[PDB]
Amino acid sequence: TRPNNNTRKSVRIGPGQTFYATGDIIGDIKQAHCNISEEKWNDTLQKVGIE
Amino acid sequence: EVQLVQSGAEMKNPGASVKVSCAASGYGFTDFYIHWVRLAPGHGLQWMGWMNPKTGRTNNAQDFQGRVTLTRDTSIGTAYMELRRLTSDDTAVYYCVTGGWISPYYDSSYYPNFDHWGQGTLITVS
Amino acid sequence: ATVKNGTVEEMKNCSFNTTTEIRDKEKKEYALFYKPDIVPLSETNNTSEYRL
Amino acid sequence: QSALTQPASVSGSPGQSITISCTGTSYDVAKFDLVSWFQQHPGKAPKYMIYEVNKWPSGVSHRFSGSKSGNTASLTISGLQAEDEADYYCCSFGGSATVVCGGGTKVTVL
Ligand SMILES: *[C@@H]1O[C@H](CO)[C@@H](O[C@@H]2O[C@H](CO)[C@@H](O[C@@H]3O[C@H](CO[C@H]4O[C@H](CO[C@H]5O[C@H](CO)[C@@H](O)[C@H](O)[C@@H]5O[C@H]5O[C@H](CO)[C@@H](O)[C@H](O)[C@@H]5O)[C@@H](O)[C@H](O)[C@@H]4O)[C@@H](O)[C@H](O[C@H]4O[C@H](CO)[C@@H](O)[C@H](O)[C@@H]4O[C@H]4O[C@H](CO)[C@@H](O)[C@H](O)[C@@H]4O[C@H]4O[C@H](CO)[C@@H](O)[C@H](O)[C@@H]4O)[C@@H]3O)[C@H](O)[C@H]2NC(C)=O)[C@H](O)[C@H]1NC(C)=O
Ligand SMILES: *[C@@H]1O[C@H](CO)[C@@H](O[C@@H]2O[C@H](CO)[C@@H](O[C@@H]3O[C@H](CO)[C@@H](O)[C@H](O[C@H]4O[C@H](CO)[C@@H](O)[C@H](O)[C@@H]4O)[C@@H]3O)[C@H](O)[C@H]2NC(C)=O)[C@H](O)[C@H]1NC(C)=O
Ligand SMILES: *[C@@H]1O[C@H](CO)[C@@H](O[C@@H]2O[C@H](CO)[C@@H](O[C@@H]3O[C@H](CO)[C@@H](O)[C@H](O)[C@@H]3O)[C@H](O)[C@H]2NC(C)=O)[C@H](O)[C@H]1NC(C)=O
Repeated sequence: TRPNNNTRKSVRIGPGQTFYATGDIIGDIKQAHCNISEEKWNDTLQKVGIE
Repeated sequence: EVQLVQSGAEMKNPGASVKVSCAASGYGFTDFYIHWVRLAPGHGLQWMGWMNPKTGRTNNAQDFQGRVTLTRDTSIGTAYMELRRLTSDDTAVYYCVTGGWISPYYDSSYYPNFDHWGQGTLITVS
Repeated sequence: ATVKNGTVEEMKNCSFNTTTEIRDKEKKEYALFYKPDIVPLSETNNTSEYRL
Repeated sequence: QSALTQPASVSGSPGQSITISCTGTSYDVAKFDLVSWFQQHPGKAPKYMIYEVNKWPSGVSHRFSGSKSGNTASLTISGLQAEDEADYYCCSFGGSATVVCGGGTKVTVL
């Protein structure tokens, strides 16, 4: 997940084509991350160690 | 138990600016959002803005886009709101609140969990 | 922009002159960019001039 | 439209059914189930009665209750008492990382 509520900003760059970018960040600034269940990872790494 | 004991009431006339400070005790200061809400004398209730006491990031009601700027001093445990360009319509009994807990992983700022409040100050723009 | 104590995950707010659809005319516009895609430009010391 | 819409004042005798409703737009109460209600007596705090549409925090008597239906969230009422004679405000999620409050209320238990 990326929690930040980003905004789409468009910029005309040359005749008839648009460059895109992020505008203001809405809300509070937060950290992107990914979660894993601990015991499932322990079980996976233990079963992989068995082999 | 928990309290967010505000300052005393102080007033200036319309066109000037004023101040209110928002203390906290005994719980830690840097861990919950601090919210400011307004309750006008012959009206319902309003919202000023939310304060992130850790980083200082803030957002405010678009009615008060430039009129209000929020700040804090974590060592003291106090937060400041200063309302400018005053009018008689900016009379209220001003309240200060601890909002929700602060996580690094998701935005709890806009949660209206106005749990514990300040003891109130009667700012009649006189 | 800067934040101290704890941690901060911010990105830069960088402006740049753009050639609008009229080749004669240019306008100031801005965009937010993550740090990895932004590098300082000059080999000489300058704290504000950056490059993609 | 000053903030969320609310009745100006509501009333009812003990044993009678009441709902003090609060209504917002699609940029509002519809999305996140973020609404709460307050209990303000004169010269006191707006005591904290309902949050997350239905839940009641500790210190609340479980007569009080709430609900959501799309664009509105209704304060659900039972067993009226002289303490229930009070304001009943309303504040919710408003878009662009804000909240938006309600016009208030006054109950008069009959
Ligand atoms: C990926 O994975 C990550 C994690 O790995 C995941 O992130 C997680 O998401 C969870 C889901 O949201 C999130 O859960 C929330 O956690 C909140 C915090 O709870 C912890 O911290 C507090 C700290 O307490 C302070 O303060 C008290 C005093 O109040 C004090 O006693 C404590 O000691 C401590 O003191 C501080 O100050 C001291 C000063 O001296 C100092 O000494 C101390 O060191 C400290 O600095 C603990 O108390 C808790 O027990 C936890 O340990 C938690 O509050 C929150 O619950 C609330 O919000 C929920 C919705 O978000 C509600 O459903 C729920 O009911 C709770 O609502 C109550 O609380 C809010 C405040 O948020 C309040 O405004 C409400 O009105 C409501 O009040 C009622 O209950 C409270 C009890 O809370 C009563 O006291 C009142 O009277 C009312 O009755 C969530 O549970 C989790 O934190 C987060 N993980 C991390 C690491 O951040 C992420 O989501 C994953 N990614 C994806 C995509 O899923
Ligand atoms: C995440 O970011 C998005 C934006 O990328 C953000 O959504 C935006 O929220 C604003 C509200 O703050 C929306 O603005 C609306 O615009 C319409 C015009 O089409 C107006 O009618 C709306 O105002 C009415 O409602 C008000 C109450 O909310 C009344 O007080 C008022 O009188 C009007 O009757 C309102 O201004 C905007 O359209 C969205 N945009 C998008 C793309 O969603 C979102 O809130 C941010 N936060 C979260 C948690 O998602
Ligand atoms: C990123 O940087 C740009 C500028 O480098 C920021 O845009 C600028 O934002 C300010 C504040 O809103 C604008 O100034 C204000 O304009 C209003 C007019 O209504 C005026 O009343 C105020 O006194 C103030 O001057 C300014 O115009 C604007 N500049 C441009 C070119 O749009 C932007 O906010 C920054 N974003 C972030 C996330 O840091």
